[PDB]
Amino acid sequence: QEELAAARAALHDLMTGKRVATVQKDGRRVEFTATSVSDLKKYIAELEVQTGMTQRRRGPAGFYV
Amino acid sequence: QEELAAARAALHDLMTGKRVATVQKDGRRVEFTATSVSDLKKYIAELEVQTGMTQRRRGPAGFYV
Amino acid sequence: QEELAAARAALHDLMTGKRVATVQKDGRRVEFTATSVSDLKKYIAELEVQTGMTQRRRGPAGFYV
Amino acid sequence: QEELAAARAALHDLMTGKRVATVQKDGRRVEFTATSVSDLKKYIAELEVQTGMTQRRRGPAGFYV
Amino acid sequence: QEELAAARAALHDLMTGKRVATVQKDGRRVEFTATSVSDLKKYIAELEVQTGMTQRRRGPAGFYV
Amino acid sequence: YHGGGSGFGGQLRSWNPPSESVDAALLPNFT
Amino acid sequence: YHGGGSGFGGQLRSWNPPSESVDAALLPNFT
Amino acid sequence: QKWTWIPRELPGGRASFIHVFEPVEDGQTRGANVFYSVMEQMKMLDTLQNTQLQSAIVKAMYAATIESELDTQSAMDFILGANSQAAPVRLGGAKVPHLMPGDSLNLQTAQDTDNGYSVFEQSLLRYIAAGLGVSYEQLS
Amino acid sequence: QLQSAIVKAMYAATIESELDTQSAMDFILGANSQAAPVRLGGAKVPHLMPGDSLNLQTAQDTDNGYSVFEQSLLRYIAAGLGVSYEQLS
Amino acid sequence: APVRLGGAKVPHLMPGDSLNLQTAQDTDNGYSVFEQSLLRYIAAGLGVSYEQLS
Repeated sequence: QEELAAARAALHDLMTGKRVATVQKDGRRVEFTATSVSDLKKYIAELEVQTGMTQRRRGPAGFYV
Repeated sequence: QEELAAARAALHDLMTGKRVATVQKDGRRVEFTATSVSDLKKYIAELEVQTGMTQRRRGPAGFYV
Repeated sequence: QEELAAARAALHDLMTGKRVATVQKDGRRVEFTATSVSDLKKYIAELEVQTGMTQRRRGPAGFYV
Repeated sequence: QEELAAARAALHDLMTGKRVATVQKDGRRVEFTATSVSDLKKYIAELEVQTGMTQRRRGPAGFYV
Repeated sequence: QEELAAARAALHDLMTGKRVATVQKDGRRVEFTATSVSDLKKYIAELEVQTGMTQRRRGPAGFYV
Repeated sequence: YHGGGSGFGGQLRSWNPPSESVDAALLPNFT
Repeated sequence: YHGGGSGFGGQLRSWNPPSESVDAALLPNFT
Repeated sequence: QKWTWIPRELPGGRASFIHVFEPVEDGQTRGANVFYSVMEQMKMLDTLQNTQLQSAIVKAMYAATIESELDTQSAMDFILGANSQAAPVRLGGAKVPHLMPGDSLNLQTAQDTDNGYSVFEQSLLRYIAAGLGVSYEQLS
Repeated sequence: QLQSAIVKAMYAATIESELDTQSAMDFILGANSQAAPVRLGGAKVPHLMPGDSLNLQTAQDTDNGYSVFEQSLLRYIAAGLGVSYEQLS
Repeated sequence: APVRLGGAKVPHLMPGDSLNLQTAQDTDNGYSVFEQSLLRYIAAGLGVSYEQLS
C-alpha cells in the first residue's frame, strides 16, 4: 500500500532529523504538530500486518525433551 | 460513512507529519487545537463498529484437548 | 434535539482538526477556551440518554447452563 | 429560575467552543477567567435541585426474591 | 543498506554536537524536531538485525560442571 | 404469622407457590 | 417440583436430556 | 409403537402386575424420584467442577512471555534459545539469555490452583448427602 | 454463590491488542485458523509487540466465609425444626 | 443477552475496553461471634442453657 511507504519515509526522516516542525519566510509561517516515535512504529506495524505482503509474526513456542 | 474517510485521512496526515497547528500570513493568523493519537484511533474504531461494513472483532476463544 | 447535532459537529471538527483556538486579523483578536475529548463524549452520551430517540444501553447480562 | 437558563447556555457554549477567554481590539483588551466543566455541572445540578421544577434523583433501591 | 550509514552518521553528529535544531537567515527560518538517543540506538540495532551483514547477538549461555 | 405475609422488608412478595395436589405437581413434568 | 422446571433463574432451561432406553443411549457409541 | 392392556390381578386373585412405591399424599398415581431435592445442585456443581478444571489447565499452560521488536523467529532464537536449523525449544539444561534494552523476559505467575474450591465442594456434598440420605463420608 | 463462582472461574485470561481478533488469537493464544478453538496440548510462550499484552486473571476465594454463615443458619433452622444440628446438616 | 456457562473463555479487548472481576468481603465477618454473645445473653435471660437454646 502507498501508505506504508510514506510511513516508512516519515520514520526515516524523523530518525535522521529532517522532519520539519516549523517553516517561516517573511510574513508567511506554518507550524505542524509532532508525534512520538512509538505511535509511528505501531502505525507502521499494524499497516504492514494489514497488507500481509510478508510475515514477521508467528505463534507461541513449544517445548520437548 | 463520510466521516470515516475524513478520520482516516486525518490520522494519516497526523502520522506522516502534515497536520497543521498554526497558519499565519501577514496580519491574519489562525490556530487550531490538537488532539491525541489514541483518541483519534478510538474514534475511528467506534466509527468502524457503527458502520458495520466489515467485521474486525470476534468473540472469546475456546479450548479443547 | 438541536443540541445533539451541534455537539456531534463539534466533536467531528475537534477530531478532524478544524476546531479553532484563536482568530486574529490585524488589531482584532479573539481566543476561545478548549475542552477535553472525554467531557464532550460524556456530554453527547448523556444528551442522547435525555432525548431517547434510540436505545444504546441495556441491563446486565444473565447466565444459564 | 433565570440563573439555570444562563448556566445551561454557558455549558452549551463551553461544550461547542464559543466561550470567549480573551477579546482584543487595538488598544482595548479584556481577559476573563475560566472554570472547569465539573464545577459548572455541579452548579447546574444544585441549582436544578433547588428549583425543584422536576425530579431527577430518587431514593436507594430495594431487593426481593 | 543505505539507511544504516545515514543512521550511523546521524548518531555520530548527535553525539559530537553537530546536529542542528533550528536554522535562520534573516527572514528565512526552519526548525526540525528532535529525537532521543535510545530511540536512535534501537532503530540502528534493529536495522542491523534486518540487514544481517554481521552477527552481534547469540543464544543463551550454558553451564557444565 | 409471617408465613403467609409479605416478609421482613417485603422480600417474599413474589413467593406465591400454587396450592395443588401431588399429582398436579408431579405428572406434568414426570418424563 | 423444580426438577422438571426451568430452574432458579432459568439456568436449567437448556437442560433437556432425551428420554430413551439404555440401548438407545449405549449402542450408538459403544465402540 | 403399540400398547398392551395388562390387568393388575387375574380373575382367580393371583397378582399379575406388581407396582411398589411409597405414596406421599392422598391421591398419587406414581412415585417421585429422590433426586428432585438435589437435582439442580448436582448439575450446577458438575458445571463448576468442569469450568474450574478447564480454567486451571488454561492458566497453567502459559509459562512465560516474550517482548521484543525483532522478528519472532529471531526473538526466540536470541532469547528462548530455539534452533531454526513456531520453533521447538529443547528442555535440556538451564539457560541465561542476553537482552538488549528493547527486549524483555517475563515469567508468569498464576493464582492458587485450588483456592477454596475444596470447602465449597464440601458444603455442596454435605447438602447432596442430606438430600439423598446417604452419609457424607460414604458419598464424598 | 454457586452461579457467581462459576462465572468468576469461567474467565481464565484476557487478550489486549490493536490487531484483528483472529490475528491476535493466532499470534498470542496460539489458535490455528487453517471464535477460534485452541488445543490444550503443551505449554506455550507467546511473543508480544509493545502494543500487545497478556493478563492472567486472578479470582477471589471460591468459599470466602460462606461455610460459617451457612453453619449459623443451619443451627437456627435445626433449632426451629427441633432436630439436632448434626442430623440436619 | 444470555451467556452460556459451558467452557472457559479468553476475550480480546481493544484499548478502550476493560473487564473487571468483582471481589467481595467475607460472607461471615465475625457475625458468628456476635450472635454467640447475644445468644448467651438471651439464654441467661430465659433460663435455658446456652447449648440447648443455640
